[PDB]
This record gives sequence, structure tokens and C-alpha cells, in this order.
Amino acid sequence: MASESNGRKVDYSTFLQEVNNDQVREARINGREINVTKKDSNRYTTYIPVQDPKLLDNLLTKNVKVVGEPPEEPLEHHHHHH
Repeated sequence: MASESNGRKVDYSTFLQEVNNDQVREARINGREINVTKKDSNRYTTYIPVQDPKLLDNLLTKNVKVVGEPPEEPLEHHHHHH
């Protein structure tokens, strides 16, 4: 069984610095939270205090892998809720 807590906690500011240093390998986006894998196989999770659309463009210029998957709410599909 794998636990999410194992990932080191990282401030958004720290993440930006790592991007500039081309240390990040992959960044998954899910709502306000981003899950990140470093080239060194170390895993961590970072929170975005304020949405930064510019960040996406930066990751592309660095040739960093980007994944998008907004949170899903299957409950909303139900008509009874409305």
C-alpha cells in the first residue's frame, strides 16, 4: 500500500526555483494541488496559493512533462441532487 503523505511538503515558491534549475521531471495538475516528481526519483507535493497560468508556459519551454486532470464529481451527474 502506498501513502501520499510520504511525499515531502513543498511551498509554491520552492517549486518555482526548482523549475528554473531544470530539476523537475514531471508535474501533474489537479485543482489547486500539483503532484511533482523530480529527476532523482524523489516525490513531493506542492500547493498553489494563487493560480498561476504563466507557470504552464514555463514548464513547456523547459520541455517538462505536463499532465492535466481537473477533479471529478460523479455525484453531480445524478438528477436527484438538483
